[PDB]
Amino acid sequence: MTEYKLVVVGAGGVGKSALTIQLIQNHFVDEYDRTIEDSYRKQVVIDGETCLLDILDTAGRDQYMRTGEGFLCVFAINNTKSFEDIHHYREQIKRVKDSEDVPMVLVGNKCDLPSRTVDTKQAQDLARSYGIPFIETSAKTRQGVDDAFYTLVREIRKHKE
Ligand SMILES: Nc1nc2c(ncn2[C@@H]2O[C@H](COP(=O)(O)OP(=O)(O)NP(=O)(O)O)[C@@H](O)[C@H]2O)c(=O)[nH]1
Ligand SMILES: [Mg+2]
Repeated sequence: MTEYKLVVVGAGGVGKSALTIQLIQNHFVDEYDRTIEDSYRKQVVIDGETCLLDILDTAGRDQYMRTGEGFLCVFAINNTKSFEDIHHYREQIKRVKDSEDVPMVLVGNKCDLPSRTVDTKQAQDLARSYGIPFIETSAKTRQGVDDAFYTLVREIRKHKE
């Protein structure tokens, strides 16, 4: 069996824990519990490949940062600053990995909310510059939660080629 080490990064409160908890335990946590360094493991079938997902839910670990094979760079569509911080998280990932091509996926969370300040056009333009997919998600309605994590694994498969 193949293991995939995934790291979820992003500014505080964008929904990193809610996205991971939806993927692992299939429910939406409505309360805001401040995360330190939560880890998770889960057996799933992705495109027919049985694989283990080792997921670190970082706070807004250098071990997971060095061992991480793919990175979910998450922002909230109602949080302009979190979208701006994406550049800083990507630079740190490229720094600790010393690679200009690191498997990443850009996630715009909280797309169920009507208080948007980051347009879909902005995020797709940013993702186009990075050469990474962009997924709109809602941990509340579970929209795009599977697609976000599964697309990251496909990006890892493409990188391992
Ligand atoms: N409406 C809505 N609320 C969401 C969504 N995702 C998370 N939230 C809410 O936003 C708050 C923060 O979510 P959380 O998962 O804790 O964010 P975080 O990125 O893990 N925070 P931290 O970096 O401090 O650990 C919670 O109240 C949660 O219910 C979403 O898709 N839609
Ligand atoms: Mg958290």
